[PDB]
Amino acid sequence: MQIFVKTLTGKTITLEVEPSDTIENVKAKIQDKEGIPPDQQRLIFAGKQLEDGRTLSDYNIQKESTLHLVLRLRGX
Amino acid sequence: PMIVFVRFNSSHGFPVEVDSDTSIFQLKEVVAKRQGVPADQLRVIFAGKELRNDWTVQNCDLDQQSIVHIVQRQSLTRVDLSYNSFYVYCKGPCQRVQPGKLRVQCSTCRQATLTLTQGPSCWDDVLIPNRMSGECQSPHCPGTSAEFFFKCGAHPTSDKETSVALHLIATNSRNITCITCTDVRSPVLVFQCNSRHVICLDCFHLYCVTRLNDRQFVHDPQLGYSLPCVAGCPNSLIKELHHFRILGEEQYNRYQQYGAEECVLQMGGVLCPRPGCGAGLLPEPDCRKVTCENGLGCGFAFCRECKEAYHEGECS
Ligand SMILES: [Zn+2]
Ligand SMILES: [Zn+2]
Ligand SMILES: [Zn+2]
Ligand SMILES: [Zn+2]
Ligand SMILES: [Zn+2]
Ligand SMILES: [Zn+2]
Repeated sequence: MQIFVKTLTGKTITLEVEPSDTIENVKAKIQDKEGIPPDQQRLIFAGKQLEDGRTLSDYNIQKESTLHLVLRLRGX
Repeated sequence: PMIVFVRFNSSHGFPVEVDSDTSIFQLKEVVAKRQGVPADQLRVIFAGKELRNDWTVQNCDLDQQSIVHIVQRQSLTRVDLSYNSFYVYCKGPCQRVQPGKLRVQCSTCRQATLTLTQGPSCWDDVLIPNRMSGECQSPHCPGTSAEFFFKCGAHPTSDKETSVALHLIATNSRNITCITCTDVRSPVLVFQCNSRHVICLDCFHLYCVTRLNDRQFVHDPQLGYSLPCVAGCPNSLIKELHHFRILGEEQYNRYQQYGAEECVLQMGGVLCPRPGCGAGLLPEPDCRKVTCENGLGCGFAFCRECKEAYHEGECS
């Protein structure tokens, strides 16, 4: 299924996922598309920070729904 | 007459016209002729249960153009968790809250061939992963864990055409008055405060819209961005955030955006102040210099405290 990942600027990325995909898989897919290392990604759904061990189905995330992406700055 | 879709050992669903009084065995016969197999080796799986040859289509609560699984060698249609049905948010074609259907698949092969050992008796049984057990009747699957799912009931739905269950919403069969408008409507949302306060969907929508636009939603680190009972009762934040689908598409996306902004801020982060940006950033807590950094940020380096371009020394 298709989901969307958006930054708080509205910048949008589209991923092909399965409901059973883990949040860590989702971050690897984001790294595959945009080059952001997973350690810098924080994913949020409806204001809740998503945990690497959980799956999209664990958060009832539906086809065509949107996750929000914010960035951890390590440099102061 | 009516149509039943048959998935024959995971094959693509083909339609079978039946009558309300057609027996399951008769249905096994026609599928048998079509697949070239004997009827006595067929098993019909529907809504978590194997259907018996002497039952009729209407007796099995088979709706128009629903789906049965056929494999080789209490019904979820009648479950009441607490008419009093279940409700889902159907994202298309309805784009609204709709009465729903409770179904179940094998948690390992993701096919609707798992028969339940016992039926669910509460929302927790169907909302908590792996809570209920069964046997996947697929030939090569050793799946034993049930994965429940919900479908919109207002039109035929394919096997993977699922919708989120809005388990706080209930048919108002006993005419409970709405806590805010005092009118009787159906369905209603029941808050999980101690009083189980009841609110109609009209007032729930207005409650959500007015609180969202005023930045009065509540951020909770464990639950996300939510609202409590309209009466202010403690320990009543809505936990299944898809209930805010009642906002409608545009305001729901604004709700998700605001919630992510509030999440950043609660984690100690900052929103980039550059016009047209607003990116969420999580710098080190000790760090005054924040750079909105391959294609995600705007490049602005700013002082975390005054939000102007980064500067040495004290602000201003
Ligand atoms: Zn629908
Ligand atoms: Zn299975
Ligand atoms: Zn009302
Ligand atoms: Zn209350
Ligand atoms: Zn920026
Ligand atoms: Zn400054």
